[PDB]
Amino acid sequence: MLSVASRSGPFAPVLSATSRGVAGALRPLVQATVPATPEQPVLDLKRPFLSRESLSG
Amino acid sequence: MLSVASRSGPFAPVLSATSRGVAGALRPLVQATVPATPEQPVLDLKRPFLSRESLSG
Amino acid sequence: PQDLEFTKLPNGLVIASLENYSPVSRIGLFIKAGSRYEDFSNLGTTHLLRLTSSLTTKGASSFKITRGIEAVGGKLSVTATRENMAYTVECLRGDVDILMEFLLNVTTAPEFRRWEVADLQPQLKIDKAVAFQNPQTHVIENLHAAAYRNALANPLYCPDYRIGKVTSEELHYFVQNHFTSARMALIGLGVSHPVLKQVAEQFLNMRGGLGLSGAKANYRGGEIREQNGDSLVHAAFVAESAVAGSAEANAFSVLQHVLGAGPHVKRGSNTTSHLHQAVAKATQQPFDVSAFNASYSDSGLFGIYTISQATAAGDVIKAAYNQVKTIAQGNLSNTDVQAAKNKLKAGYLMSVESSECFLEEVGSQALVAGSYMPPSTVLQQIDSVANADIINAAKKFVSGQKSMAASGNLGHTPFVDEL
Amino acid sequence: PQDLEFTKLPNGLVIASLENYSPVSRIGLFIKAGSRYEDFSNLGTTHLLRLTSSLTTKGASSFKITRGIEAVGGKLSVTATRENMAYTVECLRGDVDILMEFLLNVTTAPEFRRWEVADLQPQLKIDKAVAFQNPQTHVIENLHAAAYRNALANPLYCPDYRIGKVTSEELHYFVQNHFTSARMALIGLGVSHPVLKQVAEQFLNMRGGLGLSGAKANYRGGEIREQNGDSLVHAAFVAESAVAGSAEANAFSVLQHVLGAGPHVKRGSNTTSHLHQAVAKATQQPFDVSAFNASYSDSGLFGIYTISQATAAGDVIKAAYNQVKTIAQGNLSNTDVQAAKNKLKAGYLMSVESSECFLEEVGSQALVAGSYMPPSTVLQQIDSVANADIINAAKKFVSGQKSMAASGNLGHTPFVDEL
Repeated sequence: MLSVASRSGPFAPVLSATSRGVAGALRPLVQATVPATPEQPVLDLKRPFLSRESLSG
Repeated sequence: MLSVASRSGPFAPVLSATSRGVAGALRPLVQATVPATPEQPVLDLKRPFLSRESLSG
Repeated sequence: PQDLEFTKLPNGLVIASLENYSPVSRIGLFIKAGSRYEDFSNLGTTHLLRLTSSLTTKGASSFKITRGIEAVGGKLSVTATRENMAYTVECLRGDVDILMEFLLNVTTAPEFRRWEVADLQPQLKIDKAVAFQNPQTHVIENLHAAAYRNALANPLYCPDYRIGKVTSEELHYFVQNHFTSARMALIGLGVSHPVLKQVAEQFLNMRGGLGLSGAKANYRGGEIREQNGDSLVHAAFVAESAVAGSAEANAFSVLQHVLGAGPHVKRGSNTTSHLHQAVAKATQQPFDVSAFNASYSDSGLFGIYTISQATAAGDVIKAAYNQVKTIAQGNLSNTDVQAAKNKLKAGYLMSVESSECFLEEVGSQALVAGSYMPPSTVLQQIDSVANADIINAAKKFVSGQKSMAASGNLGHTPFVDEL
Repeated sequence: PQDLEFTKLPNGLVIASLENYSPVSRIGLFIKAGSRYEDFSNLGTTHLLRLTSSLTTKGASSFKITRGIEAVGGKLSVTATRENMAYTVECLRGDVDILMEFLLNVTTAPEFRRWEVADLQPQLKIDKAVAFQNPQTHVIENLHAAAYRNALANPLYCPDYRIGKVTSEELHYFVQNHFTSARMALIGLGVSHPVLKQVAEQFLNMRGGLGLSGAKANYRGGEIREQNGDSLVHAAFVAESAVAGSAEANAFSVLQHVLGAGPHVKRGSNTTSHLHQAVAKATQQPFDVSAFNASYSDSGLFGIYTISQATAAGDVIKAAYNQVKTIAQGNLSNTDVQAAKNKLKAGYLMSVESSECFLEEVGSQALVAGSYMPPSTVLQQIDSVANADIINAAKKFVSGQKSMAASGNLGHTPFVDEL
């Protein structure tokens, strides 16, 4: 129960040879997008978002 | 009597297109040299010090 | 048709396995070593240490590890956090004995080639930069620095001045001082327990028990304002909270979930949340407020986190704090508590549900406890909580001194103790 | 053989002159505007505006200013501080009619062509960097940021995110609102007074009275820390002090000079200062310790500043601070106090003794009231001070809330609250 993954809180980075390490908890997002204009920083040698977790033919 | 000369304290920069900003008030300086190692930062696009307002032949 | 078999060793290394029937076997090896274990003499060491996993060791070339794991089609990942450093690897079921042979190797006798490490130092800027692509990380891995005198104050990411000067010798020192067998625990999924009894046998020769275990992480109330050109100021009031495994921690959990800490319906205002509604009539829509709770074995943290327009922030964070104060008055409805406890049940079940987060769960729990606790047993404790414990929790959050962090324009945000 | 001819004008412009017979005429212009009048909206504008001195104006091309001032062999200069901003120019007696006309053009009618401003934008980082080559500054600008909620907290140097975003419109908005003629004061020297009655009269046609004049700069107790790899940790801690014109402020000056604000002997350990003689018997010789005293019209600051080995830091500032505590005990002989009063008399007469710093003095106190205060009168004001007033000053320091700023390894430095 004591793992932070079950709780809202700090991210635990998941560096890997292939897969991107999306994880963690709020730290609000998506809910921030519902109000108008959260423009967010772009292209600081930025990695692509979402990641291809939904692979299909 | 608010002047840095009348009351030693924070530097007052003399920074300008025609002259270096060196001046100010103590703020300890030089005295540290008798004690070991006042190494001073080196070549972060550093200007030469002193600023030769005290020219001589 | 199977439940996990917890087990220890004479060596003291915890081991466990939960047989499944999914084709991808997935084993993980967790260590108690983390970012809180640095002192001032070495810092950002772990941030490199997790990057160094792909490097050559005494038992294998980096080309062999990379091309080998990729040829298998499996993959390795190094999860990391302030309390724990969690190695993990996934593969097809027939491939296990191969990839694990890399796994333990990477953590048993790494050879930190100094030139390779120097080659990986520049990478630190890239990883640290992409990690801060989200401002919230910049806020919290800064807020901890604002809350703690000592151990937990240390950033997960390497400080900029250390990016070019981390040395392999520090890596070795941290490795024999913190990859102790007593600190380690091993978890499997597709792999059966009895074969883990032998494949994990390899590590028994490696590394004796007991590590270093310094520090205590004392609290501090200081602020860290930053002042940037960003319009959407972030903010985070925080007060110390008891954790972990205490019922009081359960009280703070139910406390955050009363306050709408958890996301639910998309494209809709969180009407049941006290904070979103307290702010919605306080200021115009562009905002996002939510409760924040962090669990660490020495001590934990609790407090609101807010995103808001720079002009509106002073109204928003104060409204959100007053919303906590009303609960601190003992004015709390019976129903929202039930809804919150339900949000915790569904939430914890959602966290446990995915196999990978399940592995993180079983392992992170295996380190701190040495006794696996089935989720229903969690449900009796989480149902056990009384309203009075919650009221006392809010009273504790209000009575305590406030740490705070706040990136943004900061043109209107009140200083801690001023609001 | 003449006292300076202080004079006010109907425009509200203040004017003064002090005839000499040194060939270098040297005039100065003092605007009350400073870094403090900046707010969050246009922070860092002053740091560029000081560098805009050579830019083209409505009455002259920039080539004409630079080539003119150089061909004459005279030179313009732009001193600046958190309070006053101070233009100045030096020239031979026969050439003033040219150069002062540039000054009239620089402050009253400075058009800011945007491309020329954009060209100067990158330079701010260079000037800020060479300014940060000096170790005390990097601490003390952070110290003011740690010591004030509001006006005085604003840095003299441009914040890194603002280096490219400063615009000409913000420059104008800062110019009309803060280069008010009522704020201005003009201080000649070798130049004769009546011709100043002429050229100042040329200044009178521009600008109405009273500037925007906001803010108050409230005090605060917050910390700022940097954490670096440097062995030479260096830091300051500061309590509030009444400023200025009070006997109490003189008591803080006499106090810092009891503590030994600075060395009088080159290449010599400071035998008389209590702080050096405390820290020297406390730890190793490599250090430097002295009192600090900021003095601003809204508020003043006082407190010890130190440079030391990172391991020894907590041994140092916990020692020198105790020295102040000894003064709180009333432990203070009359003799060393007389020595300190003599140190202020001699040191003040020295700092005044140069003509340029003298012009800084006259131009500094021309704005607070304008009634010139002869050095002998200042000597009366220090001679007036009693030992009990000094004890009250140290008592206010010990009893007051404290702020701190620090830069170095920071492994051993105490946090501000413990101090």
